Parts: sequence; C-alpha cells; structure tokens
Amino acid sequence: IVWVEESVSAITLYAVWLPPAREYFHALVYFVCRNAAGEGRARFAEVSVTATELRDFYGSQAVVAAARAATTPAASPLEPLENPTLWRALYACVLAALERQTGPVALFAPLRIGSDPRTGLVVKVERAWGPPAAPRAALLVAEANIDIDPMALAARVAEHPDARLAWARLAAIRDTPQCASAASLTVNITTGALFAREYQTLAFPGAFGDLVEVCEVGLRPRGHPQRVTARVLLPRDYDYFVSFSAPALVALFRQWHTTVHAAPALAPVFAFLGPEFEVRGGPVPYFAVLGFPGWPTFTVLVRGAAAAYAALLGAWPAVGARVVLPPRAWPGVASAAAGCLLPAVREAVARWHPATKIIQLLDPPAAVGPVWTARFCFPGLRAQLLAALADLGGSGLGRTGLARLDALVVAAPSEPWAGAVLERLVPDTCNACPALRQLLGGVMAAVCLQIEETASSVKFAVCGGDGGAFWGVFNVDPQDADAASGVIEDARRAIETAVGAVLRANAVRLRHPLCLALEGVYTHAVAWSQAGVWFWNSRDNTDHLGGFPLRGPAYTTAAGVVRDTLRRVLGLTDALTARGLMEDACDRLILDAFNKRLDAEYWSVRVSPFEASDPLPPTAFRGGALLDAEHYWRRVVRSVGVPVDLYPRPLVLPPVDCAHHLREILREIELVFTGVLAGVWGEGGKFVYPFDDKMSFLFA
Amino acid sequence: NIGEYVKHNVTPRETVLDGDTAKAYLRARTYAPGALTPAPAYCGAVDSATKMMGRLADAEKLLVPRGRLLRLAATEQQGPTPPAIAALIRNAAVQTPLPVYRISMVPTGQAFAALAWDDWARITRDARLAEAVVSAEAHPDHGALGRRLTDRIRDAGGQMYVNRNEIFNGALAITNIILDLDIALKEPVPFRRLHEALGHFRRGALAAVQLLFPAARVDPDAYPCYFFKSACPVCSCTDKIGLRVCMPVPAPYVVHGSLTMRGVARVIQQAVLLDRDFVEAIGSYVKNFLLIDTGVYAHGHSLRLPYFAKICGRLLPVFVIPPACKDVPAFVAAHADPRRFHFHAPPTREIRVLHSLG
Repeated sequence: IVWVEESVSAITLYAVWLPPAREYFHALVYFVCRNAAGEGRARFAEVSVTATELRDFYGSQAVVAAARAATTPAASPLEPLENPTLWRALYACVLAALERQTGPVALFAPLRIGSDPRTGLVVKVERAWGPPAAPRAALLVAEANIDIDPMALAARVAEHPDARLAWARLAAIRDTPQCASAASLTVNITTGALFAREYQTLAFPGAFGDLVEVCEVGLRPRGHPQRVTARVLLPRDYDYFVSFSAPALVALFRQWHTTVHAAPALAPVFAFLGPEFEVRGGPVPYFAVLGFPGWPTFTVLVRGAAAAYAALLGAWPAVGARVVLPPRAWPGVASAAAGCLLPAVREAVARWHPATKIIQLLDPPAAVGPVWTARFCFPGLRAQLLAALADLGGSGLGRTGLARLDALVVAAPSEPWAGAVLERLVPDTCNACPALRQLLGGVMAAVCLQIEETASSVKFAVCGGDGGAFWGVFNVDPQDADAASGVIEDARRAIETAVGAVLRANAVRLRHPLCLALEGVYTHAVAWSQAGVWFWNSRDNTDHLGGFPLRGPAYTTAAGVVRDTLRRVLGLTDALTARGLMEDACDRLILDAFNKRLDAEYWSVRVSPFEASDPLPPTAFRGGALLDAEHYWRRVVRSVGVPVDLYPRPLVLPPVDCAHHLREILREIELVFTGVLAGVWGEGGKFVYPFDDKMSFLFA
Repeated sequence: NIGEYVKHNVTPRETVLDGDTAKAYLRARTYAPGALTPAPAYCGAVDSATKMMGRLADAEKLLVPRGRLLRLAATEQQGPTPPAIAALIRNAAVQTPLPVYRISMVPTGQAFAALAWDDWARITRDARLAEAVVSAEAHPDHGALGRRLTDRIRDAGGQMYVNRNEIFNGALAITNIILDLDIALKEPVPFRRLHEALGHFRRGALAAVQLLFPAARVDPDAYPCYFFKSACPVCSCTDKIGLRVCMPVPAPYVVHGSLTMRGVARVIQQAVLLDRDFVEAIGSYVKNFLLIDTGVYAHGHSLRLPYFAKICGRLLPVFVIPPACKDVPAFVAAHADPRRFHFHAPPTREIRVLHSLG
C-alpha cells in the first residue's frame, strides 16, 4: 500500500457500471497525478454510490437511468443534453463518494496517495508537505464548421420558443452525430511544442505524442469479476487548457476519442456540460470536462478560473449548488438552523415574506436636502450568513462541501474570483431550496431591526436599503465642518459591533469578523423607486446612480445624461427652471442619438431568455458558428427585430428604429425625472417629453 | 388678408438643428451631393415593373442581415462601405439617398428607375440658351426680356428620357417647393397675359413663403421662382394649361413631411388667390380656381419633371425674370440644374426643420 507524495491535477469520471446487483452502481475515476518534479502519472480510484445518495444530489432519479449513461462510451456524443441535472447529480455524487471513501482530496495541493498493487487502484488519500508542482497552462485556439441544416435548427425553437440557439445547435449535433464527422476543424494547442491540425473533413487526415501520453493501466475493480484495462491520455507539461465553439471542442475531443479508443480495451465516458447544454441557457460561460479527455478547458483573469477549479474540486460551475450540499439535504439544515435561533428571530424567519416593510424607509418619491448622507454595505453578507447558518444547522443532515463554502467566504474579501463564485452560488442554492429563502429573509430582518435600533443612538437615520446595503442621513451633523468623518466613523463602528453582537447572540458564528464598508459620503440624495436612488456630493462633484437599467450602450449614454442633468438640477440650491434643464438634456440627447442613427450595435438591447422578446428571423438560423455564442443574452435591435449577433459583419440594415429605442429610454429617464421633480420641489406634475411632436421627424 | 390666414390656419413646428447635426441631417435626408450633378452616362436600376420586382428579389438574396415603390423608396443607407442599393444598381461607388422615378411606357405599363447619376445635358441641351444669346438679349423691361427669352428657346432605359416622374419619398427632406399648377380655362389665353399673370403669381406666393419661413431674407424681388409651362410664342393651349412652379426653400429652412408640404402649397394657393392683380390678370379665362393639386406630395406619388413629355407637353421654362434680378445669365441657367426642380435635392450653421403645419 505504497504512498507517493504527489499532487492531483484533475479528477474525471471514467466509467460507471453496476455490479451483479440492482440498487447501487460503481464508478471508476481518473486521477492526473504529478510528482514533485512535474513528472505526470495516472492513477485511479473506485467509488460506490447508492440510490439514495443519487436522489439526494438530484432532488428527486434511478440508477438504471445513470448506467444507461454508459452509452456515452460511443459516438452518440452529447448525452448530457438529454438530462443535464442527471449528470450534475452523478458527478457531484461521485465527488462526494470519493472524499467519503478515499478521503480528503485537493486539486493542485500536496498530497499523500495510497494504492493496492494487487489491484492498482488508489485506496486512500491524505495531506502532506512539499513545494508543489506549479500548474502549467496550455493555450488552445480551435474553430470548426459544422454543417447543420438551418431548417432543423428552427424546428427545435418551434418546440422551445425561448431556446437559446447554442442549445438548438447542440441538439441538432445530437440528432445527427455525423455532422461532426464531415466538419472542417482547425486546432492550435500551444504548450511551451506546437499542435496545429488541418481538417478539411474531421474524419479524414506537430505530434499527438508530444502533447499527450497514452497510458494503459490494469485494474481489478471489486465491481468487476475480471481484470479490466483503462486507457487514458496523460497530459505532458500542461495541466489545463485556456481558450468559443462548444461544438468545435466536442467534435475535436470526439475525434480524439474515436481514434484512441479504437482497439480492444475499455472506453471512457465522454460527457460535457456547459450553459449551452440547457434549453434556456445559463448566465456564465464554462466548459466542464467530466469524461474522456481527462483535464479541464478554462473558457475565459485565468488565475481566477484556475483557483476556482482547485478550490471547488472542479465541479463548479458544472454541478451547480451541489458543491456545498445536496439539494434534498437543505430542508434539514434549514429547519435545524431555524431551531437554533432565538425565538424572536425565529418568528421573523417564519413570517418572512419577500415583500415586507421591516424598517421604515423614506417613502418614494422623496429627497434629502443638504445633509450628510452616507451609504454603507456589509460585503457579501448573504454568503457569510449562508455559510454560518449551514454550520449552525449541520446537525440536521458531510461537511466537506461546507468547508468549500467556508474557503470561498474567507477568500472573497481579498480575492475577487471568490466573490464572483459567491454571487453566483448564494442565489442558486436558495433557488434549490426555498426554506433557505425564508431563513435568509429572517436573519436579514433581524440584522435590519438592529442597525435601525443602533442608528437611533448614533446620529444616523436609515433612509433606504435591505440590510446588507443601506444608506441614510446623519441628521445631527452641522451640514458642514470636518466633524463629519468622526461621526460617520463612530456610526460605522457602532453598527458593525452591534450587528456582530446580534449575530453572536443568536449563535451565528461568522468565518471572518464583519467589516462595515463605507461606500461613500454624499450630501444630497433623491429616491424615485424602490431600487432607484441618485446620490451627489456638493463639496466635490461626485455622485452615484443606481436603479437605472443598463440594457445596452444607448442606456449607458442615457445614464450619463441623467447624472449630469441631476448635477445641474440640484445645483439650483424653482421647478420650472428644473424642467427647462431636463428638456434641454433630453433635446441634446436625441440629437446626439441622431448622430448614431446607423450604429446598430449601439441601439441593441440585451433580452433574457425569460423576458418575452422579438421572434427570430429565419435568416438568423443560418448564422453558422455564431449561434454557438448565444448561451444567455440575445442582443436585439428594432418595426422588425434583428438579432445583431446571428449575422456576419458588417450589417446591412434598414434604418434602425431609433424612435422605438429612444421612446424606451425616455420612459426610464422620465421615471427618474418625475421622481426628482416630485421629491425635491413637490410638483405633482409627471414630467413628460414631447417626442412625437418635436424630434419624431428625425427618424421618419 | 393672408397674415390672418397664416395666423389662424397654420401651426408651425420647427426644430433648430445646429452644428454638425445640421450637416448630418442634410446629408442623410436629401439626395447625395452627386446624384444631381451631371454625368457622362447613367448608373441606375431601370426596368419595367416585373423585371424590377425580380431584380429586387435578387438583391434581397444578398441583403440577408435584415428584412415595389415602397421598397425602392426604402432602399437607402450608407455606412462607411457601399450602400445597400448597390446590390440592385450593381456599382460600388453609388451614393445615397438617390432619386427614384416612375416612367410611363408606350403603349401601356409602368417602369421605375432608381439612379445614382444621369446625363442631364442629354435631357436639357435642346432647351438651353447660350450665355451669349442671353447676354445680348438689348431688352430692358423684365417682362420684355422674359418673354423674348421664352420665345427663343429653340426600352425603359430610353423611355426614361421622354417621360420621367419623380417619386416623393417622405423619408427625405424637402428643399424645393414644387407646385403643380393645372389652370383650367374656358376661353384661350394669350401668352403676354399669362406671363404677366405669372409675374403676379410669384409676388403673392413669395409673400406667403415669407410668412411661413419667418427667419429668412426672402426678398420678393430677387427670390428665384422657376416656371415651366407644358407645350401644347402663341399659347395655342385650349382646355387646360399646365404649369410647374419651383421655388427654393428659404435659407435656413428645410421642410419635412407630406402634410407640411401639402400645407405650404395650400397657403401659397390662398395667397395667390388673395392677390387682386393675379385674379384680374388671369380671371375671365379661368373656369375653376383650384390652381394647385396639393395632394401630389403624398409618399409614393409622382410628378412629371421639367423637360419631359407625357405619354406631349415638354415642361419647358417660362423665364419670369425676377424684378430687380442681379445675374440674369445665372437665373436662366438654373432652369436646367436638376437640383432646382427635385423635391429632395441638396440645398444650394444651423438649420430649422419645418416638420409640421397642422
């Protein structure tokens, strides 16, 4: 049972079979292990997963439906599209069985690796000491020309009216695998050697031996009554790729698979996941290798994806919220954490409803005159609270996922990659369990009632927010003088220490002690919606605007105009002169929009897969390899809608409907302006801009 | 009066564009600065109705990133590459906006012609007086000189050269006031009487033009009004006497809209019907009094251009020389520049766009 001090680089699923049994299955995992010198080696481990653990990571399906995902070992190449959460489940459950049976496992980190020479399988893993092998990076540029018939690519969206077209593209490539066979492909894998490859048709004719090493290892898995040989591709001098045609990578790796696994031996899984694999897309890009090749492909800095990989064992974002804790083991932690809280806080956690008025705020629309406004925040308080409460409910379910969460929480303040992961994971685990919605609502309610209670005593008056982000007026300061930094400092310390004391008093223990940020000191503020607030500092003409949509470039120019307009408008300290300044700003905006009356990309808005939008022109269905970049947002101009990205460049368009787009923008600017006029000068008059009367003609 | 009529029955809306937006507007909504400058031969898109529908269907097959008298009138843009019309015209140095024409064909049928440039001498050489002939015509009174100068005068891709109607494109601005006179008359009319009646048309209409365009130095003496009378100098014309009056829009203005120009025409109509001199000089010949078809400015509608017959009165000039004109050779020569008789021509700091009258 030999121990080698090494450093796993990737963990990837090789095979998934069921022994002479009925209610559980096994998996065989592939390890990319490297010595202190970098010298690569290839080891394996075996794991068992029960029906219940699978259902837990799925959120109930059946293990015969996760072993007929041993049709992935052929040329049926996009098997996850059939059932994506099944694969997210199977991979998260294997990564839990592996730590629960082989022990702690940490990508890129010094490790102690056992074995069983009778069998060759890794049996145990532990930590160790040594200055580990630096992950080397390989660059990858790849392009492919898949010939998908663009009438088949429209039938899919005929069935799925919101389908992102990277998904329709993949679904077609799934319904006729042979499209990836006759497909041009160019690849250029730089590895500090060089691997270019022409492929006029990818089924026909640097060295593929200086890029990978083909290794065959003999294994005797307990799940098999026979010795079975695993053939792998061990990277040399690189540990991951950095790159996006998802079908380009799919067909490339599918060629590699068909070639390597030609002769008699055992055949890997070949499964990939990405946002292109869901019908409605998914906001963030990633390409999850969880199968044949054996190592990742970070589709981008890059130290960010590398570190996220290493910290969450590579399952993020592939597996989703299953990184931290199974889906159907969240109700237990929710209830358990709920029980540990003080009964006042528990009544809060039980009567949380999303739309509640917990703190009295400035009722919109209203403005705050020359005061000392301050705008605070607790950086990432929802992630800290989720981690802390998951701990506090731990005894309702192991804790390795929660340790990953805790690493992401201690790392967020200093590294932004951790912050990104948190901002994407906290929402999505709540989406997987609503009792988490309510627990977080309750504890945030308690954290708002304090802050209110403390602000009563620290010359602060909460004027708006949510409890991790809030702002208010120091209605004791002299509207002047340098004795304003001192009071804001005292207030920030008092609220930091009070919120910390409250969270302790409920047995919620925070990874790293709260810091109350001061995100700016202002002197005027106007509030026009729930989310809409503009701030301004008269001492130094600095501002902040929040609540305006930024749906395209037109909207960022508009937001700049609204900010400059509000600066002048609050420089007037009647209402009519304000309206003059506002209509002057809108006039100048429409004229400068006329100068950009041809720039289609500027007037394009981004439309989610949920907000109903313009239908697709059939001409967009044959945009070729640009549909494959459409995973979340569709960028549309308009009257008939144009998806400006499903067409080659440069566009050849009728005039862009600048009146439609300026009408939208003017409606939002008019919300802002009605708010400011009502709030500061008490006008009941909704601000309206005459567009159809003046300036309509410019776009007729 | 007329001040009263344009005080009650017209509501100007103007928008003072300025600086570079002025140049952009002019270039964007008028014909290109070479669409009406002459050229050795035409680069255009001329065919019958059916072949034009086909050639459009074939330019659609190369204009796949978006989307027959709306569609031709639609096909305008430029960018920093060749415009979208170039798929139909089939050059790469086309420039837009550019004219679109409706062409009556013997024996029947209609053809259309969107052309980036044409040979305007081939059209208007057998009507052009030599600079010397003018400068030696020696005739002091301007009624006299105008009348004598008027006395002097003398396949789809070929039929465009005898019948050519210009299509109003409401996308575009209007830089000329193209009136379409259709005087119906009971007893025939001499030509000195008509010429003096037109000298009284211009004066009243210029008063109307000055009321409608207040910040414009439209001197009612030297402001050019270009008259073309259809041939039928003996008039010889019984029943109907077709004129065509073209006035530059005054200096800082441009007109936008079909309804705006319908309004301008109707105001000019009422102003010239309120001139007591005009209706004496022309009355007792003229049955009706509706001298101006204000409904010819609608999008998609066509007006026969000067120097073109009908399928045959060539609209040939009647030089109603301005009182107190300054450079008579130039005024005579302008009855030949196409810019002075197309709706959407280039104008010859700020501009104001009269986009509504009511």
